[PDB]
Amino acid sequence: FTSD
Amino acid sequence: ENLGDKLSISQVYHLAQEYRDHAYSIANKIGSEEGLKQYYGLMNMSIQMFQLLKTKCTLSVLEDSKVTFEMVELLIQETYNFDLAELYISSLKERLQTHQSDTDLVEEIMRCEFLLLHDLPLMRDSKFHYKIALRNCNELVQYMVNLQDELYQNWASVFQYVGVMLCIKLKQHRRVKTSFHGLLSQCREKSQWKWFLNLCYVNYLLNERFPIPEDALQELRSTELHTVGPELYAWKLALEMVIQLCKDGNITDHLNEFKNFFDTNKQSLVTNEGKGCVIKIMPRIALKVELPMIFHYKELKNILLLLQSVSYIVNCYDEKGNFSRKFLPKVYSTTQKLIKNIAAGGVSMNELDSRIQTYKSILEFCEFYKVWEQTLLKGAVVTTESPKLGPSPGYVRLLQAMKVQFEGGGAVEEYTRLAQSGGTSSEVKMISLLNCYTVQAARVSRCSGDKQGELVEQCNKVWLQVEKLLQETDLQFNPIWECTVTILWLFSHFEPFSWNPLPCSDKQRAEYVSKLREFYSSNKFVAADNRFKLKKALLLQILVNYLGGRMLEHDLGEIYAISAKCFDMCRQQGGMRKVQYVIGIWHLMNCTVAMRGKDVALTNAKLEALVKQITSV
Amino acid sequence: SYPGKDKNIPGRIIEALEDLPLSYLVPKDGLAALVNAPMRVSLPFDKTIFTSADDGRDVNINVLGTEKERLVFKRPSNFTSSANSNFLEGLSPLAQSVLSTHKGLNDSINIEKK
Repeated sequence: FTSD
Repeated sequence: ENLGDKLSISQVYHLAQEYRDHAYSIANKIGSEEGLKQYYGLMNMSIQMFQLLKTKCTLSVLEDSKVTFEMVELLIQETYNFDLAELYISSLKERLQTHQSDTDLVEEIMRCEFLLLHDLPLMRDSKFHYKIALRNCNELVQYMVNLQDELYQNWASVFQYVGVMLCIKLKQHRRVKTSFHGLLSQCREKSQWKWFLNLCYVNYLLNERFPIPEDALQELRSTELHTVGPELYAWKLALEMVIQLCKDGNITDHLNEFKNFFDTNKQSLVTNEGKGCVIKIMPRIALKVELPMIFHYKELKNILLLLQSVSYIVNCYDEKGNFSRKFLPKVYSTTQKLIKNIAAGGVSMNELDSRIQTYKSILEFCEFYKVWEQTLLKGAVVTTESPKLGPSPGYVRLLQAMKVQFEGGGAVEEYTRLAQSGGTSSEVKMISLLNCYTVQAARVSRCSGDKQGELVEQCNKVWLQVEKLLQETDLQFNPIWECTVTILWLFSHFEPFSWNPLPCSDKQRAEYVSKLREFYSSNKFVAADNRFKLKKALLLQILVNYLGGRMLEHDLGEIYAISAKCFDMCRQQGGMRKVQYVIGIWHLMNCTVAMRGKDVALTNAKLEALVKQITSV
Repeated sequence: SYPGKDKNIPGRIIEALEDLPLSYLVPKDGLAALVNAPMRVSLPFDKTIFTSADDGRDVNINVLGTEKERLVFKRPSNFTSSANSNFLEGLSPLAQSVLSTHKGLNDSINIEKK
């Protein structure tokens, strides 16, 4: 989870 | 040696284009009252240049057009001279209509109407003008459908949509619901046009919390990625997610379809980032759509996390709510990084101004849902600061009325005032009405008869406002909401839950008791899979099992296991002691009856320490 | 016969809730509007003009003072950059002159409303  | 004052026509025009496009590059760099006069200097020049070409030159119909348009675009996005921009667009239209039968001027003429009926009245934001635009937009559409050519049928569909979008602004919510269906019913099935108009309908209902009719709900589920393309599809996914979050449903399937989407279309939102979505309805009828939060990859994940974080607010105590106390602040920073690093362009400074203003509202949602997660977990309103309007109507005076009820102050004044004023959403109207019925019903029980004639009076009113705002919104399909309605009716129309239960028929008891059984059978400490299951809301789960254990359980080992549990749960969130007490009396009976000796002794000590705290100084 | 029986403590569940707001009802008001807004629906007009250099028309751009109009610009709600760290550089030379020339009209007016 949680990209950038 | 060069001239600067007797220039070719293409130089004049390319200078208007340069002064503008240079402003479009320093738009995200204004930091001062000065730099603002620099930005709007470059725009002042570009507008007065385009005016020169119109007055000091002889322009062809195509040059009057592409020039008048480029100028009006700037008047509309940069000034308040809306009356003026409407002059240029009506003149250009009236000229194009002289040549219109010996020259092809439909695209220009439709684009003029679009400015008069859509682009302008929206920037104006005036009820008077909206009311006129609609008069005109109808006159246009009612007139075009009488032309059998395939073009004029597609343009009427475009202005039928402009007609709707105005009614939404005029808040004529029946016309909106009627037209949206007459528009969608005419659109060629499984077309990118119908699917865009439908995405607009669903999202319109969610904004008003209206219930989403079935055909629209299937139309939304049946959107095909390859006919609508990654921008409009990431919108379809956003809407379904929001639909779950609204019925407090489960969002795991949805956060996974978003991952299957993102794994194969992330570059579409990053490489194509900026270029928007263009809905080619026809040869020479193509509409561009920009949805900045939904279409740009970074901007979407930030929204998408705040939703995942608002679902888990109610889980709060010790697991999934650890996800919310971890990820609401990252929304705040990733939202703050989108503001600091805002880039032009090449759009107006005010385009980037409003995209900042939406980011600032996302900041305010986070500073709210932290205060809510602090009021679940701690049983009090942290109130704190002041200079915020609440990201919604009166989420401040809801938070502030709750701080009054928490302090035993009743807050019957505040909750009626909040649910009376027309500005508040229908949901917050209901949260204010239930908390009212809860406080009014509490008094019917614990008040004398002197005050009760007036208070039996109030409990009836406030219950029907609830029967209302529930039946016309989409809350009626949220299980946590329907159940809280059950819990409160039973608690107020049955002993030993009210000292003075309110009158009711045998049929109405048969109704509600049969309801609770569906909720109880499906959420009791023996968990399934269906439309009656509830998110692990603590206060909600505890009351469902007190209520349900006490009315539907008959074995005594069963009834001891349950009250043992309910009683221990109450410690998980603050502000629960007076409920923990009424649960401990109940456990205390079940222990004495079952002769569980020691348990009758401990539960006495646990109840002694609660009475010590409930009556503290 | 239980503890605090005599005290003034709620004895029934409905009474335990008078000072308990149903705070497990988290409002979602406004979150859909956060998807749906801001939203622009626009109509491209992608057509070139003045590509034909064949043009013997020419203009004397000495604008300024010379129906009606008095443009008023929109006071934006935010600055678009933070002041914790001149904008004519990059203008072509013809452009930069015209601007030095008509420095008088860059006496605009910024205001706000709707």
